[PDB]
Amino acid sequence: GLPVMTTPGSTQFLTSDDFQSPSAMPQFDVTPEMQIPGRVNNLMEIAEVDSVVPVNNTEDNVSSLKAYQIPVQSNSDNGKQVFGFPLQPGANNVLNRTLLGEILNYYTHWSGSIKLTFMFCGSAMATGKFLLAYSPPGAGVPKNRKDAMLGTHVIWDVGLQSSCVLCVPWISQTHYRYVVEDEYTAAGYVTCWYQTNIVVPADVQSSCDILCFVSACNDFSVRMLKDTPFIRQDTFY
Amino acid sequence: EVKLVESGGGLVQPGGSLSLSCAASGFTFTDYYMNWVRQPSGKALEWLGFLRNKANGYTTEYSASVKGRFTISRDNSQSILYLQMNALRAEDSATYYCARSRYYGGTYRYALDYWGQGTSVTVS
Amino acid sequence: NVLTQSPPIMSASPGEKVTMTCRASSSVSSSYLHWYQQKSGASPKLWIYSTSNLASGVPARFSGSGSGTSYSLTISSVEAEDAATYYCQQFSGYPLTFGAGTKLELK
Amino acid sequence: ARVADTISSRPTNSESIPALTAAETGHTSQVVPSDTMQTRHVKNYHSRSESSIENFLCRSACVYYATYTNNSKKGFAEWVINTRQVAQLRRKLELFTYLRFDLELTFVITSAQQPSTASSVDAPVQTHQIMYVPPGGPVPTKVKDYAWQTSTNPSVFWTEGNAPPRMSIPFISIGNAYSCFYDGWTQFSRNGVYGINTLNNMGTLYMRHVNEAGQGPIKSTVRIYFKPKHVKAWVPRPPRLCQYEKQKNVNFSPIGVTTSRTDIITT
Amino acid sequence: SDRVRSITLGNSTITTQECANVVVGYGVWPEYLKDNEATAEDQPTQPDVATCRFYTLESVQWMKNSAGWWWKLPDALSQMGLFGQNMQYHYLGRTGYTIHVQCNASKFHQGCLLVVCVPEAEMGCSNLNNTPEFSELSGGDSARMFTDTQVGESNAKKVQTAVWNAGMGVGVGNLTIFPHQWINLRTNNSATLVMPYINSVPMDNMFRHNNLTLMIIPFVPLNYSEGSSPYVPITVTIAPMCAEYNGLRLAS
Amino acid sequence: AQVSTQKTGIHYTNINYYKDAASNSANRQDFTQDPGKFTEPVKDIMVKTMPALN
Repeated sequence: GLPVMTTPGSTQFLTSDDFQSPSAMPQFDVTPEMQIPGRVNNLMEIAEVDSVVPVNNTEDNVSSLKAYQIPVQSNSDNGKQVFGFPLQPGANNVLNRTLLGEILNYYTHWSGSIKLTFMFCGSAMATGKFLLAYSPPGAGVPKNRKDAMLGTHVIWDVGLQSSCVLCVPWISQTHYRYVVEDEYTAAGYVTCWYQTNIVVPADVQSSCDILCFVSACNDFSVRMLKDTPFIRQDTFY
Repeated sequence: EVKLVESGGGLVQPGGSLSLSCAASGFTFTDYYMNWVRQPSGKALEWLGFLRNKANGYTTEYSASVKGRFTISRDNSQSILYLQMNALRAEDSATYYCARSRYYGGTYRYALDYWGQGTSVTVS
Repeated sequence: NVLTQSPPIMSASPGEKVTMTCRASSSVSSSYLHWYQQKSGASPKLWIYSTSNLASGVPARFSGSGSGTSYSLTISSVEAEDAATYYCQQFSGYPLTFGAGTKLELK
Repeated sequence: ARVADTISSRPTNSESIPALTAAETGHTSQVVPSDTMQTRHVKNYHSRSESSIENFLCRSACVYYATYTNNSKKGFAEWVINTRQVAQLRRKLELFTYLRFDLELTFVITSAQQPSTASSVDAPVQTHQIMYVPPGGPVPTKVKDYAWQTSTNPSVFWTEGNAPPRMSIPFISIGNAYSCFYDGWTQFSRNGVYGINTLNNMGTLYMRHVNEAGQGPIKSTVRIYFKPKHVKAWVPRPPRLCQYEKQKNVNFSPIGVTTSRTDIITT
Repeated sequence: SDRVRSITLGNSTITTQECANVVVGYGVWPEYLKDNEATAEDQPTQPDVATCRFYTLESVQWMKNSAGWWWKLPDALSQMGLFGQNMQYHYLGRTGYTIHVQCNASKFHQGCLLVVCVPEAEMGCSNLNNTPEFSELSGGDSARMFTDTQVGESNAKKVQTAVWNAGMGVGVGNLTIFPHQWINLRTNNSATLVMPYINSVPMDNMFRHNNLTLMIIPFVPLNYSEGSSPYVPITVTIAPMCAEYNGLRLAS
Repeated sequence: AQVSTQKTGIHYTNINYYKDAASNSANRQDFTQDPGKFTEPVKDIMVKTMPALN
C-alpha cells in the first residue's frame, strides 16, 4: 500500500533507453566464450588504418581501378599542379567512401588531425621532388606554387624510403566540425605541386603513378550518432 | 594498320548449321576484344557477343536472344575468329560484321573502333 | 534499356547549324555513350566516343555533349561528305543496344 | 577514456626523419602532428565514449512488420527470425564478421478498422498473442486449432492501450559466435545451397488475435524491434558499397566506386 | 640489415635478399589448441613435420593489363602431399598458414601489387537468384582470374568478377583493413603473412568450408619500355603451421 | 546496490532484480583501447624516428 505517483514519461517506448527486462528463457546455459583473434573494443581502432583514396574520378575512371592512380609525367615547365581537393571527410566525394569517411557518415561531429600517406609506385631509377601543401580557409584555393608554399607544407624526395606522411594539423575555431557540408566550418584545401621535374634515364617508361592513403591520428573523436545516407530501401527482401 | 576480312556466308536452309570466320591481320590478336554485330536489311544494328583477350581468360559473353544457339571461339595458333551457328530461323537473315575494340584511357570503354567489310547470310 | 533518336529523317543545306538528339529511357553514364556513322552501303565507323571525345580521322566540326538521359550531337557546318546515317550506342547493362538511326539529307 | 594531448615542439635540424617512412610493410605510421611542425602544449579533454562498441550497436531498430485480419480465414502472421530483411540494420552488422549479444525484443502493435457493412459497430479492447517457437517444435496452422496452447513455448499476451510488450533473450547459438558470413556449402558433396543460410536457424514467431469475430473486421499490424546488449565483436570488415538484392545471399550488381567530379584539380 | 629473412620449416627453406617485414595476423602467432577450448572427445593427431612445410602452388603470368587472382586457400592444398591425405581421412582439423608471395623484376620495370588474406569471403553470383558452383569458386591449386569488365547477368552460375567491387560487394580500396602487404617493384620483392586460425568453432571440417582467401590485385599496372623482358611471373608458396586433425573415418 | 560515477563533463545507484544475467541493463562503461593489433601488426618492432628499410 505504498503511495506512488506516475510522472510524465510513463508507458512510452524510447528507442535509445536502458532498462531491465524479464527473460524469456529462464536458467539458460550459454555457450562458453573463446579467444577469437582480432577483437574490436572501439570503433576508432578501425579508422586508424590506411585506405586508398580515389583522387582521380573524372567520370571515366570511377568504374575501374584507374580511379586510385594519380598520373605523374615528365613535363617541360615547372610549377604544375598534380591534384587538389577540399578537406571535408564526410561530404566531399573524394573522401566519401574510404574507411575513414564511411565511419564519419554514421556520426555528426568530429575533431582531430588527419594523416595523409603517399607512395611513389613508379620506376626504380626515376627521381623527383614534390610539394604537399595545405591551406586553411579564408582565401580561395591557391593557384601557383608561390601561393601554396605559404601554408603548411612538406617537401618530399623519393629515394629508398618510398613513402611520405603529411600530417594535416587541427586548426579550427570550434572544438568540433560538422560532417555534412557547411560554409561556416570549412576546413581548407589540400594541394600538391611539382617541386622539380621527374627525370628518367633512357629506355624507361616516363609516366609514373602515385597512390594516396588516409587515416586518423591518435586524437580523433566523434559524437552524436545518426543514420547513414548511403543506403536505400523500398520493400523487404 | 588494322585489317579484318571475313568469309563463310551464303544461303542455308532453316534449321541448319553454319560456320563464319573472321580473319585479323596487322595487330596482335591476343590483346584486343573482338565483337560480333549483325544488321538486318536497312534496319538498326544488333550486338551478338564478344570474346575477351588472353589477359582475362578468353571467356565469352553472348546476348540474351542468341544464347544456346550461337557460339564464339578463336583458334590458338593463328589470328582467326570463329562463329558457330546452330538452329537457324527465318529472322536470322542479316549482314554480319566483325569489330575490334581497345582501351582508351587505362580503362575499357565499350566502343567498337575498327569494323569488318560485312558478309551476307540469308536463309529461306 | 532502349534508345530513342529523333527526328529520323533530317535535311540539311550547306552552311547551317544542325543538331540531332539521342534520348535514353533510363539514366546512362557519360563515359559509355558513343556515336557511329554509316554511309550508303558500307561498313560503319566510330565517330564520337565517350560523348565528347573526337575519334581518329574526324574533322573538328563535330561536337557532342549532354548528360543524364538526354544527349546531342552538333555539327557547325554541313558539307557534302557528311551526309549519312548516325547511330548512338549506350551501355548500362547487357546487352549493348543501338538507336533507331538519324538519316541526314543533303539539300 | 580521454585522448592524447599534444606536447610542445621546437625547431630541429637532425638525422631523425619521422615523416619519411615505408608503407610497403603493411604498417601505418604512428606520426603525431608535433613531429612535422611547431606546436603548442594543448590539453585535450575530448573522449571516445560514443565511439565504443556498446554505444554504437545498443539502439532499437525495426526488422520486420506483418499484418493479419481478424474476421478471416488464414488471418495470422509468421516470420522466421533473421536480421537480413532491412537495409539499415544489416549494413551495421556486416561491419564485423563474428558477433555475440543478447536481445531486448520489443513489439509495437497497432490496429485499423476495415470497411464493414453492419451498423452500430461497438468493439471492446483487443487482445494479441505473440508465440515464439524454437526450431523443431510443432507449428500451428489455423487460427483456432489447439496447438496455440503453449504448453512449453514462451508467449506473451497483450491488450491494446497499455505499454508495449518487451522480453529479453540470451545468446542462443550452437557455436561461440553468430557468424555473419559463411563461405562454404552445407553438404559434404558441395551441391546446392551455398552461403549464410545454412547457419540461420533461430526459430519462428507467430502472431494472432485472441477475440472472436464480433461485428466488424479489424486488420492489425505488428512491428518488431531488436536491441543487442553485452555485445562483443571480432574481425572487422569493409562496409558494403553496392545495394542489397536478396535476403539469403550477397548477390549484387556492379557499381562505381564513388560519384564523379569534373577534373583532378577542381575543388 | 633489415632486408634478409630465412624461414625454415620442416625440410624446406625460403630465403630472400630484398624483402619487407613480416606481418603476423591480428597480433597473434599460431599455436596449438588448449584444453580450455577443446570440444572433441578424443586424441588429436599432430604430424607436425610431414605437413608443416612449404608447398608451392602454380605460377601465374602478370600481363600488361591484368585484373587479379584469388586462391580460396584451405582446399588449394587438397592434392598436395601428406596435407591432402590427412584432409580426406579425418573429419575435423585446424591449421594456421604462412603465405609467401614472391615476384621479381629488374630495376626498369614498374608496378605495384596488393596481397591481402581475407577471412570468410562470400562471393556473389552473376545471375541474381543463383549462387556460384564449386568449379567456379576455387580451382585445384590454380588461380581464378578477375575481369576488368563485368560479367553479364545472362550466365547461370558464374562468379561476378568485376575488380572494383572485388566480388564481395565492398569497395576495392577499403581492403587494407585485413592483414596485407604491398609488393612494390621499386623497393620490394616478396610479401610474407602469418595467419592464425580464425573461426567461430574451435575445429572445423576442411572440405565444406574455406575460411581463408588470398587475393592479389595489381593497382599500378605493369609497364616497361620496349626491349626489356616481357614475361614476369608470380609464384605463391603456402606452408601450414601447427596442424592437428581429429575423428578418423574412411577415405571419401 | 552498486554505486557508479555517472559520466559528465556525482553518483547513482543500480540494483539488479532478476535471476539471470541477460536481464541486466547495457553496460555502456567499458572503455578499453588497443589499436596495436591493427595499426602495428608486424613482427620486428620499428622505431618512429628511424628509417624503416635499413
